[PDB]
Amino acid sequence: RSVLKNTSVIDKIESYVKQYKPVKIDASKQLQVIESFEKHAMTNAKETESLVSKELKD
Amino acid sequence: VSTLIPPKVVSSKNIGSAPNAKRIANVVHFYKSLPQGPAPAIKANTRLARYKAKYFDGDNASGKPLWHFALGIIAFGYSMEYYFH
Repeated sequence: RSVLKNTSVIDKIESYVKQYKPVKIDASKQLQVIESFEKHAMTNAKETESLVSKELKD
Repeated sequence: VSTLIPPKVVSSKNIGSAPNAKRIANVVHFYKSLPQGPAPAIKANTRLARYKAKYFDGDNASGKPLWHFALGIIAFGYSMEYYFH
């Protein structure tokens, strides 16, 4: 800022950045469809696991 | 677009393939097979069965009883000679 001796905007853009210093929050939105994806995952996985654990000894 | 999932689709896959049909054939083929030559019924008698077991198995398998059967006709027809001429 003190490099520009003709400052005139640096307070403006500095308080503009400090204004938007709370930029935007993130997106932790998925907690319902993602658990359905891993629900189908655990479903078909335990189907496969029980079937192969049976058929190996079979 | 997401984590796609074919590692675990084995549970309903295991019908259509070719070793499945061979497997469901030969697991049925193996249980009722008798283990070590059991129940062969090596002793039997019906007043003519010891003739078969001594002569007409695959061990001896010789045609000499037919010889005896031929001898039986030599016992029969020659005696029929004694009955005819």
